[PDB]
Amino acid sequence: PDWGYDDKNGPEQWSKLYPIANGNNQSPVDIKTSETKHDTSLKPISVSYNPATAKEIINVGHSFHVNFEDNDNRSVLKGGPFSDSYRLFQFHFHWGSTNEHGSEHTVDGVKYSAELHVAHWNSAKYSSLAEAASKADGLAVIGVLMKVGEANPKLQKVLDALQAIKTKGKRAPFTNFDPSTLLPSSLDFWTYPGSLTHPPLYESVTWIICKESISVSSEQLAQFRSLLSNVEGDNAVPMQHNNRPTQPLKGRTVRASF
Ligand SMILES: NS(=O)(=O)c1ccc(CCC(=O)O)cc1
Ligand SMILES: [Zn+2]
Repeated sequence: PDWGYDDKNGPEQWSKLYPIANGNNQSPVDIKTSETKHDTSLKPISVSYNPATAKEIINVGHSFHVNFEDNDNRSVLKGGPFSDSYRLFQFHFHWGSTNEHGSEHTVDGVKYSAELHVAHWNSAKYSSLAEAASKADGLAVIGVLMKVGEANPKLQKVLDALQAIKTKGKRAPFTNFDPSTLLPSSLDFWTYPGSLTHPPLYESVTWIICKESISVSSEQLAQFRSLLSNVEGDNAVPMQHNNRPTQPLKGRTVRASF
């Protein structure tokens, strides 16, 4: 790939190959609570996922993805700022080199250890992820900040699956899992129009950032960093980090559901 998180192909250099990197709707961003607008037209977030839609876990070199079958509405996101139903298709994480950083979004300048992203595409208006991916209202991603602390038992199935996809390109069946079990108890959120946090960086994401964080232990984070970005047989290259720095709001307004 022509992009990554290293010095030469990293976030700071993405604009060379992907000009949109310097766009007006880029993510992640720093959420300044003193500037958020408490909107009353925002309904509660509603998620209903079918564990049978879980399909496969894949090492994609810079991270790993857990994909879901998206041929129907068995797993969907509704409510919040949406009028359309969004179909679940994947969830993944972002982490940093050390516990000091790792999340992509930040709140009042505070950086967390990792971040969970649960992605969905607008099946009410579009026919596929491919079509929806580049549409302004095509994607909806829930972001959950992960604060280093007690080990999180709900991450167990995901963590135990990593040993089967250690190197780039490896993939394995990952079934019977409901990602709503990874979300915090409260679904109060912030929302703003943004983009994918890595190439192609399409500004097609309506973000849903949870106010409440979830926990993750230092050892669990070590497991993410123990994944390898190289292909089997080559010198091991640990996946140390994959979080993009926060970008300028460019006048966008972050709304709060609380
Ligand atoms: N980081 S993020 O903005 O939550 C995000 C969500 C979905 C994809 C689609 C990724 C793919 O299919 O390779 C990429 C990035
Ligand atoms: Zn992400």
